[PDB]
Amino acid sequence: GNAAAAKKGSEQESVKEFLAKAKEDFLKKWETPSQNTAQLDQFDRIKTLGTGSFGRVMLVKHKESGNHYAMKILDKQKVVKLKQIEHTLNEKRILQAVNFPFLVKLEFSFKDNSNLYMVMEYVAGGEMFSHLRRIGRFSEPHARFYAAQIVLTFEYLHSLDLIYRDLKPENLLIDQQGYIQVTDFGFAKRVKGRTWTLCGTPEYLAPEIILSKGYNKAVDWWALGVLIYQMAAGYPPFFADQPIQIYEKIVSGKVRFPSHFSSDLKDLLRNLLQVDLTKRFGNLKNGVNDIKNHKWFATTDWIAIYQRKVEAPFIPKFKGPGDTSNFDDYEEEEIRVSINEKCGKEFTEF
Repeated sequence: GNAAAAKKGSEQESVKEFLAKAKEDFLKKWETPSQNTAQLDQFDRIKTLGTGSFGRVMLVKHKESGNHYAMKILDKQKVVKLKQIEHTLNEKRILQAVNFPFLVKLEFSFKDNSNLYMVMEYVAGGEMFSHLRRIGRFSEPHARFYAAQIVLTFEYLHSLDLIYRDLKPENLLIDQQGYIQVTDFGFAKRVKGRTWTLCGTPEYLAPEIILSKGYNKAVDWWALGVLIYQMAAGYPPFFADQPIQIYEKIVSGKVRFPSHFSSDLKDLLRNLLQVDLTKRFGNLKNGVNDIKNHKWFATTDWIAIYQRKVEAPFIPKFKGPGDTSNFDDYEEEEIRVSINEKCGKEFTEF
């Protein structure tokens, strides 16, 4: 009212301060992305941490610093064959301009005649789609713990005019501290106003997207609704063996809530899974505050969550031992870059 109100105002003003600077740091790196901020001979190739149809992820150690990083290698030719050029260039650009705790960290970036390299911060943990399948279902307090980090992440990402059209368990990963870290921005897009492209997994598409009349940031909030639901239920709200059918369920908008769902959870979800974006929480007059201040989040210490000072509902197993059972079988071939540039034109911006 006096000191009490002034307390909030100051806190609010500092947040306004945090996003303001963050927005500036981002804009800089965004219209003038860093390039070839490292070289291949600066790293010590330890071992293969896995592969893909694009290239392979390799564990490496910086010769000067001693730090380890996850270096994913991408064969430009394969990337082009698979038609992931735009996707890849986009993700690398967002990743080098972005910066937030629950967002994956790109440490270095470069490319040569043969590949595109992304030296990622070494993270140790599993996927969140695997743990959900394992645990089966999360308790409301646990689901809240995650949803809370997601909320902050979109608050950040939204303040940047970025729309993450790809929320889903597969894109989320739990780290060694038990906190979330979003990994995948190929679909993300910087846009003020609305955009029309249809992308993202079916069970997560907001009504407006499938309705093809354009859509804005509000779809991530609807997606937060789908995630939360899936965590607390064990399965997604809208499902069908064929996409078209899932669309019908989404656009219709008739959800079925598990009976173990607390009233608050049922209430929050009703306002997040709002078919009418104009009445959807997060896309209203109080923005993210309608979400943060909801009853279901009443016990959430946003600042603490942000600072990872809340105890994770559990920490991933991989530290302490394993007995060979933790890992096994991977391709151990050498890296051979050409003497002739490949797909030089397509990846000029990288």
